[PDB]
Amino acid sequence: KAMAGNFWQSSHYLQWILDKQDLLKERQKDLKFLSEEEYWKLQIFFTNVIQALGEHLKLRQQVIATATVYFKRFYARYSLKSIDPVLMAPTCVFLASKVEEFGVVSNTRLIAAATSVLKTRFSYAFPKEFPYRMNHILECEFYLLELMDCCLIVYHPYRPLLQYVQDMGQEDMLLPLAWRIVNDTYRTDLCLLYPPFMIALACLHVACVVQQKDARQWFAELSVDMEKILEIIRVILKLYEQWKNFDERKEMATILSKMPKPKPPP
Amino acid sequence: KMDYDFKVKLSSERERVEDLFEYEGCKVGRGTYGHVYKAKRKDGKDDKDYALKQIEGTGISMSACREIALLRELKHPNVISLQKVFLSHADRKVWLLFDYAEHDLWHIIKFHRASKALPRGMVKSLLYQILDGIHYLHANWVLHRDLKPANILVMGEGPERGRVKIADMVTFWYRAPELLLGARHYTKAIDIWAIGCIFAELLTSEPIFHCRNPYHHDQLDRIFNVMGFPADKDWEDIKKMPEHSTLMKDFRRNTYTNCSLIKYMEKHKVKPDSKAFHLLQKLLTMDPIKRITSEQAMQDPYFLEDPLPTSDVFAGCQIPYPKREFL
Ligand SMILES: Cc1ccc(-n2nc(C(C)(C)C)cc2NC(=O)NCCN2CCOCC2)cc1
Repeated sequence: KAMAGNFWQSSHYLQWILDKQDLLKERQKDLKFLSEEEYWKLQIFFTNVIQALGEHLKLRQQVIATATVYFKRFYARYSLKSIDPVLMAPTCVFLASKVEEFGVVSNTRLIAAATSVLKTRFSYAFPKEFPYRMNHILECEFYLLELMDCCLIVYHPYRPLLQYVQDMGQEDMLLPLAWRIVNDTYRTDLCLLYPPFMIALACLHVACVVQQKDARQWFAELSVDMEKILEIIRVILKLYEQWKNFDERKEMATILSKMPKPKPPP
Repeated sequence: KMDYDFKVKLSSERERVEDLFEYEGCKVGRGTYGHVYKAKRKDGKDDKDYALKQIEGTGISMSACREIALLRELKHPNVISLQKVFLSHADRKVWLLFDYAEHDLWHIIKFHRASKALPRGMVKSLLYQILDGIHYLHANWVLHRDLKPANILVMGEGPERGRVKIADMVTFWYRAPELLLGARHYTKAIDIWAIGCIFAELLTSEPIFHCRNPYHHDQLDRIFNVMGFPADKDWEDIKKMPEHSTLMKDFRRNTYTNCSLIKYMEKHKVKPDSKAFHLLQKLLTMDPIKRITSEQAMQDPYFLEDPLPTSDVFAGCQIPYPKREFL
């Protein structure tokens, strides 16, 4: 609720809506070691890992989204070699949990959750046990906070979506699927490239197409750059095609080996 | 397992607070928050004083995480501004840089209180800028939760001469009666009551509800001594307060029969038919849902009456209040 209607003055908008060409140029560092296809498959993988961690810790979906953005922001500018994403993922959940005012997740509870989730739900990728201890998290939290420039408050599409479907009066029919499609967009770069309300409208449009609801009169009445929504929709449609062709469980061990590992000191 | 080149590159580039700023033995305040220092840039491309806060504890605390999160988004001339955040990796201490406020209402009032044994252009200006700062926060669903003179800073000599700056660092003098009757949650109304108490203190130089589990008997007794015991008609949902039966056990309306805010403010030489009093009464309403909002308060005709409020609270005069002593 805090800072609800401040997006156009917020640090999210002014600093963390990035240019796509700036983003891809920084990614060319990692693309020496990985394919474009393989880098996207890492994003999807670590999106699932962060989701799994938040579920294990009984955290709310907005806390999970914030953590996913922190993760995305870090590696948007920095290499996969710089800090291990296995360390960064639970660190992002730990930092987000404080910001969103649920509480300081206990040291034991975090490290057990990180151990348990990878052992249970990601043993196909990670054969060895979760090696990091709580001192590694607390160090990583300092690096994460620094790079984000202390920008902790993050706006998500779940609020504007809710407002849009209430305006339609189609909450029961459309909200479940549309909300579900908002979750999927965190697999993509969309949240670094567009304001949350624009993503929300794109998700709502796909939910309408899927359930064969007509809303052209509703959509035409909005005062938004409609061509920019068709960009977001095209990303959402392309996403579900990659999903189909991507077998996470058969591929990710080999992709994770192709990641550039960190240089230890001399 | 962290990359060495990445580690040394950041460590090289990372601005350290000890290198950038001179603050050795300039400790302006200690408290729950931590330690605050009056600082100056060593590499002298700046000669303004800066307030420099080292946070109590180690690491990114829960308290520390909220302060950083909120202040990093907030921007308004009557709310304190965060300039920079230093993360000191060695000791894991967090430093927060703010602009330096020379004065505050705790010292300003105490100075006038000492002068017995407060200009009304200044009072109106003070109140207006407080209401402007809170309206900004309340609009963004940010509550203060602990408004009092010491948290109302005022800038000294410089380009922001005499501008109020709302800040946030065991007395129940500015706490609203619903909290004393065990209200579960903080509210915008709770902030407005505290502003009413401050405005009463600015006019009289005396804390209107001076005194000394959620329940506090003697603090309630003081409120009723000044305000009078509230009628059922005045505050209907008082019955729904968790400590209502305890109130009825300990207190009797009859005790406070000759008591009113009118009668109190007459004793401290403030006319009850002035625009200043009628606004004060609207701020100091017992029922939280009968208090005017900060936006409504700014729209009061009190601020159209002569003298008009000014950006410089001091109105271009020489400032008689002494600078901050070091600790
Ligand atoms: C845990 C936590 C603590 C404080 C804040 N906070 N909140 C505010 C609002 C937005 C309410 C005006 C200001 C501050 N912190 C300071 O002003 N700091 C400047 C230092 N000053 C304060 C006044 O006393 C002297 C030092 C938030 C979260």
